[PDB]
Amino acid sequence: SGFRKMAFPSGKVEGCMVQVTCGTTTLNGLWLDDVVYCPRHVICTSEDMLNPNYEDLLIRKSNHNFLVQAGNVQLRVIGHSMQNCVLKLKVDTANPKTPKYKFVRIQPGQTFSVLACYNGSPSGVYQCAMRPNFTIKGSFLNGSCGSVGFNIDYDCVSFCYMHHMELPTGVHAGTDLAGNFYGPFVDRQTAQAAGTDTTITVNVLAWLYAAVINGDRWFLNRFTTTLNDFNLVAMKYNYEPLTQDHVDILGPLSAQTGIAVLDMCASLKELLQNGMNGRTILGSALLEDEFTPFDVVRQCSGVTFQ
Amino acid sequence: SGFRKMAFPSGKVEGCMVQVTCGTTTLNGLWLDDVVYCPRHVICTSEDMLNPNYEDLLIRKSNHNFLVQAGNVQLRVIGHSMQNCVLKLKVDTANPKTPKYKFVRIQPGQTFSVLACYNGSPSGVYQCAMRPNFTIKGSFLNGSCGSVGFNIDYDCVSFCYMHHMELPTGVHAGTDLAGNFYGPFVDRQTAQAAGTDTTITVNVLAWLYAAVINGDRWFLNRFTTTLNDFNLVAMKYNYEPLTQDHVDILGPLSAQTGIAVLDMCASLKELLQNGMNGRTILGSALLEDEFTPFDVVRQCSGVTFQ
Ligand SMILES: *[C@H](O)[C@H](C[C@@H]1CCNC1=O)NC(=O)[C@H](CC(C)(C)C)NC(=O)[C@@H](NC(=O)OCc1ccccc1)C(C)(C)C
Ligand SMILES: *[C@H](O)[C@H](C[C@@H]1CCNC1=O)NC(=O)[C@H](CC(C)(C)C)NC(=O)[C@@H](NC(=O)OCc1ccccc1)C(C)(C)C
Repeated sequence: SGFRKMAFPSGKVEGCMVQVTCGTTTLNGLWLDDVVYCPRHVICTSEDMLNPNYEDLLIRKSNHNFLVQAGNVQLRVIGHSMQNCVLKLKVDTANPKTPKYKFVRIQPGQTFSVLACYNGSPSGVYQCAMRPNFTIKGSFLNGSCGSVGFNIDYDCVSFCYMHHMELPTGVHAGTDLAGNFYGPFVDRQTAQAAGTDTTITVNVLAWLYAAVINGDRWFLNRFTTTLNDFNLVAMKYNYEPLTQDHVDILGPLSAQTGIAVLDMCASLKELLQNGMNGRTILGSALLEDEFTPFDVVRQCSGVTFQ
Repeated sequence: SGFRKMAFPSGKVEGCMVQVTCGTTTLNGLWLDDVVYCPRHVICTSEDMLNPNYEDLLIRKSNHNFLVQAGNVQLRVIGHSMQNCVLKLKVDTANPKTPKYKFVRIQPGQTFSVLACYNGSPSGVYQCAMRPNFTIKGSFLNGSCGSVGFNIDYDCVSFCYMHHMELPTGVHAGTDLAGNFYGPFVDRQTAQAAGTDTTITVNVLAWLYAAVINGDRWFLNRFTTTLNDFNLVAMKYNYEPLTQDHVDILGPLSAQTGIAVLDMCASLKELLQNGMNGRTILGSALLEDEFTPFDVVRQCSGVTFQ
């Protein structure tokens, strides 16, 4: 029993963190096989950040302008190319600690773990979600760029995120590992807004099932609702529409608890409409939307990784 | 910017997780050098758990009753001894992945990271605190025993916890790595209560400074308070007494923000007395006591590990 914001073990990713240095920019990079991936604003200076043409900026660079520490040892860059907003530095040594891995581009609502890094050195690990507005609510300081987001899938490190920048509300924007920004953002230091974010309804519901699975039941009710009626009450409270395809993923949880999905919606309904009136769910005084239905099954069932 | 419940990178500890099997009990163990440490209720059966005399139970065992997987490879046990509630199995192979490490016995209020494990295989990592009642609020299923709690200190894995058991309210009880229970608990399956828990005042305050450091200020006030007066308002709200020695640790944060500690107490005061009235701090609708003053400096300053 218990239910915590839980993050994938970070061992496999740590063994891939390297320092990448160009000019007076030092950020983190991901070394997998003989390629090191970092954000391409490692070739920028400060006056370069307001409006750069990275195509230009990078033809002016040579392999020797890329200092790569892996630990105390220096990696020899032998080639570079730019794929969207990531730099792919071909180095002479392949990484012995390279895990089975993939690059995946995740959908908003899905969670991943973040290994926060400075000068190639992990600082911490935490769990995040990809907000409906393609921001992520992270903990990132200067130098944290090139820290990655990832899931694990038994043995396979599935990379979905690289950190690029912080927006003025303190949320964060980055790219998948093939370099493409999640969301309308660019790696320019020009003003950009997050876009009003919404709550991940299907995840709130799964966390309600995490609650039931753990002994918190005070928020349940005899009432049922139609998905059609429920979405009419979720827009009102800035939740995201729940699809039948959500009902299906929420199914195994539904079946494990004996609480049909559409009643867990009728429960959620009343919760938005009344609040919690002192009470907490799973030690949270808030409806919590950063747990996917797979997260809840993971944590409440005991899936491991190797 | 940002502020998340952040856990130490788990790489170094993962490389120490092994499966330990005796009879039909399988739990996790910590392999460091040529010793594997696990809970001593791996020699128990089910009818053994109600009232065992582990001294007896363990003289009846032989080294060959201890099956230890490290990965796919089997460890040869050559000696065992019982220190309090931990078993120290001397194996023939020393662990190549053994990090610089220590065993430390932490005080209530201090935090540590938990690497949750099943059959030697990490499941997740999360951050915890040692509650004032020597329980910890964890996420632990069957087989999770022998999962450890730890801090890192640049390069040194400082081990402070091994998981042993769950109490009927879904909180967790374990031991330091020299085998001694945190709290009045025993590794018997006899009824035991957690003892009413209190809030870690000094940590709530540090998290308030995390809030200030991150742009949340709505809860501040012109008012000041005396520590003596403040403790008179914290007992009322079941917080723990704040000592001058807390004021000193909260000092660097105090100085970094320009908010004298005793005003952050006057802020806390009003918060307990009024609640938050819709608002949140750092995305939490609750005062959050599982961040130490060192955690906040760690996360808000960018200390790393190697
Ligand atoms: C890379 O290590 C660093 C990580 C930052 C530092 C603190 N937290 C982070 O997320 N990223 C950067 O320094 C970014 C560099 C570029 C990607 C090249 C822009 N810069 C920022 O993240 C930057 N954000 C930003 O400029 O865009 C929003 C904006 C808002 C108002 C006006 C202009 C722009 C700041 C960190 C905010 C400077
Ligand atoms: C070891 O892997 C396992 C981890 C448990 C399983 C689910 N969550 C956990 O924390 N630990 C145990 O199975 C414990 C075995 C002993 C340490 C030998 C007792 N058992 C428990 O944790 C046990 N707790 C308990 O018996 O004490 C409280 C109690 C309350 C009422 C009446 C009697 C005792 C249970 C998990 C609750 C069975």
